[PDB]
Amino acid sequence: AKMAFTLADRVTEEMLADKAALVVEVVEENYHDAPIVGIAVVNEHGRFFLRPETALADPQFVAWLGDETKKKSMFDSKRAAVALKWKGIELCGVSFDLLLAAYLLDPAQGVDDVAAAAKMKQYEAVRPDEAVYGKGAKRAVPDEPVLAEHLVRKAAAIWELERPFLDELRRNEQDRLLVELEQPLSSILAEMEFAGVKVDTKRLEQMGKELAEQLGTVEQRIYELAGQEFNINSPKQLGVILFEKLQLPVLKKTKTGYSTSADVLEKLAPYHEIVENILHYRQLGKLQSTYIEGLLKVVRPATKKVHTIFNQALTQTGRLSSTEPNLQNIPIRLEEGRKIRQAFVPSESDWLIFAADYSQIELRVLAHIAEDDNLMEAFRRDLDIHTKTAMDIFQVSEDEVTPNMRRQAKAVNYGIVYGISDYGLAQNLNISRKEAAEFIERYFESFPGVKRYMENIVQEAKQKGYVTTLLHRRRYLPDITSRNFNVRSFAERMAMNTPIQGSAADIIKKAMIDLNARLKEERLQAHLLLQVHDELILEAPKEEMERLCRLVPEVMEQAVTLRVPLKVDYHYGSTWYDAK
DNA sequence: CCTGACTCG
DNA sequence: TGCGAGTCAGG
Ligand SMILES: Cc1cn([C@H]2CC[C@@H](COP(=O)(O)OP(=O)(O)OP(=O)(O)O)O2)c(=O)[nH]c1=O
Ligand SMILES: OC[C@H]1O[C@@](CO)(O[C@H]2O[C@H](CO)[C@@H](O)[C@H](O)[C@H]2O)[C@@H](O)[C@@H]1O
Ligand SMILES: [Mn+2]
Repeated sequence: AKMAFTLADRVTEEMLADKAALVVEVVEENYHDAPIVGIAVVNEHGRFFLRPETALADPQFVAWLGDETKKKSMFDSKRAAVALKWKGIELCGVSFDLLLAAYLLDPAQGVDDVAAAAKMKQYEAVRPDEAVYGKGAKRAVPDEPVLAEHLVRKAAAIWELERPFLDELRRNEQDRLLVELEQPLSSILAEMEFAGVKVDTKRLEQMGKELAEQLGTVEQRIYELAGQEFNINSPKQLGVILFEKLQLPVLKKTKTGYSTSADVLEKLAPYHEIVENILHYRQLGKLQSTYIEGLLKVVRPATKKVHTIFNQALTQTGRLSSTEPNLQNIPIRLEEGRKIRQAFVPSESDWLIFAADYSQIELRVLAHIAEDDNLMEAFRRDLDIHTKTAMDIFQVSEDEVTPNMRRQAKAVNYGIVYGISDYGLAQNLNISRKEAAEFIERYFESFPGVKRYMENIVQEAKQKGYVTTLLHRRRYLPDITSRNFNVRSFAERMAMNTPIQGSAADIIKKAMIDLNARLKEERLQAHLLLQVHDELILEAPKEEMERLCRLVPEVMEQAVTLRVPLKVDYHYGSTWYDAK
């Protein structure tokens, strides 16, 4: 009662059925240009293991991999597709992805390997990757016999688990979410990641040289003001300087000691001008370590491109995340940091960068879901709640509202709708707690629909134990009925936010699928490069800008039909920076 | 390896 | 005492 399989030395016709569980093993966490250590195939005819050098050089196997009519069931097909792209091979026909299936059933399980998915169905005939490859410096590919069995067992699990997972997804009304959204999206993300984004290293490097000089100046200035030399990047050392040497008041403490957070330092500005210099130093230091040095470290020298990896099965709300490098958190709020974007350029001769951003996205989604008359009316009148809130908070006229003021108001708007307390708001706007409370109270008096929705969604979560999004994404909240006030409150706030942020994620994901389809149909050369939660970034020859200015906004705005209209802002230019 | 600092949505 | 993320230097 074990698991017999074949360790083939050549490709046979039987292992090329029109349906099978396929394992194309890429052990390196970052699969870009990473080695494929082994292949496994399980179908109606049997179980097979193939060495990469064998299978990938076989004309029939390569043809099979690229045959869309030959359906494959896998785990993390994007990892396989990309790794194969780097090997010059195209993968088609992926009909089921166990990773995405597990992710949709319950994001909280943190499924990261076949074994973890299998556990959801009490399937034991497979071991966890870590148990096979090892941890850290001990991580290595085992002897062929061991490797082969593992890959085959993972293929066997995928083969036996497909039906059970599709079954539970259907019951949860998430089967289409998988097959028509996440899986198609996965292929689109694979293309985006492989294409990469070109970097102007000469300019980036020059920026780093100049930035290093500015840092040295701010650094010395800080020591001068402190009357002592110390490690500014050490909250511990900085705390001694600020709260022990300079005697500044302690406004907050964490479990390790005095807090030197940006919020605390800003509140200390009236006492000593050293805190402002420190804030500036930390800003510049981050740009240098992360957006200059860190970014240069991941640039592929030969092409000057960076290839991020969009984790599609990680966030608890359905959003994507971006790693090594994270291209979803590149500076833009402050002018100094924003310049880093001048280093992100088109990959071709006379191409340009085109960026589209959903206007007040989650407020529009909230209007729809909460069905708040006043909020829905506002969007039907095409108003800007962020600007309006800015006008009130700063007590200024619309024309006076600066981009930075709107941004601060935007943070306030979402903080309030998502349950910020009067304490939190008073601290953020450094204003009276009573006034903050009044502002919040008044805020919901104007948007009574939103208030009741938030109260109802919390009660619903307590009764059902989970919340859902527009396209049926789900998130369980077991802590929602906890005895502990803190534990419970956090769960209640998740119930308030997840459905909104999650539905916003559903929308942009559908937009990406529709756009990719529209682009291909019109044979446009324009292609997606990045997704930044509620914005899409593309590159395309200058001649296509005219079409994009209409095609991109239209597709994104028509992705889904809500009670309120969806609006998209867009721009383009020679660099990401200019796409403003 | 952990915090706490910075970055973005 | 709003939510969701990732990377870095210092300990
Ligand atoms: C910045 C920010 C954003 N979010 C969530 C919810 C909004 C989405 C999209 O961000 P965006 O700045 O475009 O917001 P949008 O409302 O789309 O603003 P624009 O009209 O696009 O400028 O991310 C948040 O929770 N807290 C924040 O401070
Ligand atoms: O291939 C991405 C996919 O793999 C998982 C593990 O199943 O994450 C791995 O790869 C990521 C990208 O390099 C790393 O950030 C992560 O540390 C590594 O375990 C999934 O989480 C992800 O969806
Ligand atoms: Mn937006």
